Amino acid sequence: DQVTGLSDKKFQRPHDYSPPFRFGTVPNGSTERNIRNNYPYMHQYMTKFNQRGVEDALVSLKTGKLDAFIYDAAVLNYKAGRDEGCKLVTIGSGYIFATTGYGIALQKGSPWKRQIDLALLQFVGDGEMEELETLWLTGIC
Amino acid sequence: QAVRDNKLHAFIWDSAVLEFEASQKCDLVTTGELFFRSGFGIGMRKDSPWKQNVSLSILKSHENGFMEDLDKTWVRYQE
Amino acid sequence: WNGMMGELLSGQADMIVAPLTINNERAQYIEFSKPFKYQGLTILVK
Amino acid sequence: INEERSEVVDFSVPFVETGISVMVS
Repeated sequence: DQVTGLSDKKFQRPHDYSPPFRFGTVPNGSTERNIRNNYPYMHQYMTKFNQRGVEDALVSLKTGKLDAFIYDAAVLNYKAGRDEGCKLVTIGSGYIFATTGYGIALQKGSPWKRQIDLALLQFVGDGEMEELETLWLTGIC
Repeated sequence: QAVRDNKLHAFIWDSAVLEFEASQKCDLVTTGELFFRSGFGIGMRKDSPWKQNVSLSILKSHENGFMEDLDKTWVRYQE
Repeated sequence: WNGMMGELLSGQADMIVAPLTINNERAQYIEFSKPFKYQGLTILVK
Repeated sequence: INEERSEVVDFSVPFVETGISVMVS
């Protein structure tokens, strides 16, 4: 394993290591804000490493047009569970990272809020949420 | 203690707690499966102004690395 | 109710800060903030 | 889920444990 995480020395300067690597994200995306809020210098380095499409970066990683790429965990985990060859490798398990959740955006003060949350907790409280993960997630090895 | 004396054979318990315990004592062994993926919350009274800013503070701590420092203090630590 | 829930419902407690198990039965009586923890259950063997 | 999006709307409870990560070959 090469990269420890966001604290890795590679994220200090690509010139610090002999091979000048490259890593970007989706433009106008949510995670781009996290880079700017935490490390504005990282955004300056990511400025020259920008890409256009999610699978375009996936093609670049397979072809070798990109060294590393930063995106969400659940999305990148599924694309790696069905990939042939499995050349691309995930890093960690959400260990040095946000560890947040997925939610439903409601209008402020919606009266549905109490009813919606009761079902969602009950949905994970009876194993029904577990089966849906089996249907749409595939972890080999 | 009872399972340490080899009187018990299985015991349902939390994940991180038993991870830290196996870190402290090498004889403590866990299983492989990971089920009931939920979270721990802050027990509160009924609706009160001590709810909004509390959850906002929890989110602001999760977004940055303070939870990482807490892990380094107690959870990440090993033997 | 008893324990932490009993002491909180009685008014003697204002806020329970403990590794609480988020579940529907207890959420029906009190409120929660967003979870700070992510984990489940396991089996302890020797 | 971040700050600036929590200012304009309200979220329900989350259901899946997802962070961010870096993909390498």
